[PDB]
Amino acid sequence: MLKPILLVEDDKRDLELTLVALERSKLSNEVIVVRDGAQALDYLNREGDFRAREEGNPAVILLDLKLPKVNGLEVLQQVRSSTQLRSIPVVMLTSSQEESDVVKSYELGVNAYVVKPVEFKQFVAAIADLGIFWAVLNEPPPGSMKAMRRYEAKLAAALEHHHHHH
Amino acid sequence: MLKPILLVEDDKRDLELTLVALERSKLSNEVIVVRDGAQALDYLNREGDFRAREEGNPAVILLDLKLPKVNGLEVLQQVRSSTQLRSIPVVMLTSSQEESDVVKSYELGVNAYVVKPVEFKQFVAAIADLGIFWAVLNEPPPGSMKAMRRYEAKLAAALEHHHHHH
Ligand SMILES: C[As](C)(=O)[O-]
Ligand SMILES: C[As](C)(=O)[O-]
Ligand SMILES: [Mg+2]
Ligand SMILES: [Mg+2]
Ligand SMILES: [Zn+2]
Ligand SMILES: [Zn+2]
Ligand SMILES: [Zn+2]
Ligand SMILES: [Zn+2]
Ligand SMILES: [Zn+2]
Ligand SMILES: [Zn+2]
Repeated sequence: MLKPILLVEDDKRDLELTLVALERSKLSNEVIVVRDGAQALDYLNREGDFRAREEGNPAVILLDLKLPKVNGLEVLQQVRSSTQLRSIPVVMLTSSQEESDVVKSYELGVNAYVVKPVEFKQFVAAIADLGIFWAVLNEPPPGSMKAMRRYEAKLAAALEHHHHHH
Repeated sequence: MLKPILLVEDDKRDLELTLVALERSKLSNEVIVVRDGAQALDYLNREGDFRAREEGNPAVILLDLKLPKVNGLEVLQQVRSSTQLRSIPVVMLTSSQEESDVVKSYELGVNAYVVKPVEFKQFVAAIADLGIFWAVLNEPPPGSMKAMRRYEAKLAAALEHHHHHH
């Protein structure tokens, strides 16, 4: 029932901050992390590594502009040009308020902005800015928890350090 | 999957403000309204008008202290004394900050407070104060929408006026 959140972010230090903000916020849609724009487009179009996934758009895309191989703006344009994808809400993760302002000038109907580094308060404020629907839960869905934990571990192994213990 | 929110509130003018804040916030758990503490306890215990309802606790109780017949504090004590009910998060709707402070002194583990009149911003801040889990949705669940619309209509017919049109 709950659709995933697609987090598109290469820089592993930034990924850490964004996932921690997500964990802290208790936002419970399953996170799916891809690390460049080619992988994001594969996820969204169900190709590549994602060829076998269930049909359906993510609830939200958290889209870093800084992506190797295929830039974040190319992902955003292909999303908004697609009749299938164009309805997906997007939070752009930018480097400065000036960058957010420039992106607004492209008129790609970006729904919200977070200026990096991502912190919990600004992050939740961006999600609130989307003006989409939401619901409270007593229990997180177990697949969501498993996914966050799995990424925390992969990211820890890759960065060769951890910040907390569960 | 999503559990309802139980709104316990007699005064019809206050009910209007609380439902509008809920509608505006796009919080999408189904609302269930009861108008005094006797009805609230019947809902929670599946008795009375609610004898046939599905098993399960509401996600949140929005509990007005001012209730005819059975007071809101008696509902809160019976909830916290019950091994079945005591885990339910409660937002108390109070008349002043002094009232919130007094209620905190009872040590009934009240999770959040809204000082009436309820407005959208303070309302969402109270829900955030609960520190519970939540999820975003593109579509509200249709049963939720039907329920809000149904109450708006009953409340309009009872107050003999409306404030907006859908
Ligand atoms: C040494 As330890 C608390 O990271 O298992
Ligand atoms: C007169 As009318 C806009 O309440 O149907
Ligand atoms: Mg980047
Ligand atoms: Mg009252
Ligand atoms: Zn350690
Ligand atoms: Zn680190
Ligand atoms: Zn963690
Ligand atoms: Zn009218
Ligand atoms: Zn009115
Ligand atoms: Zn309405």
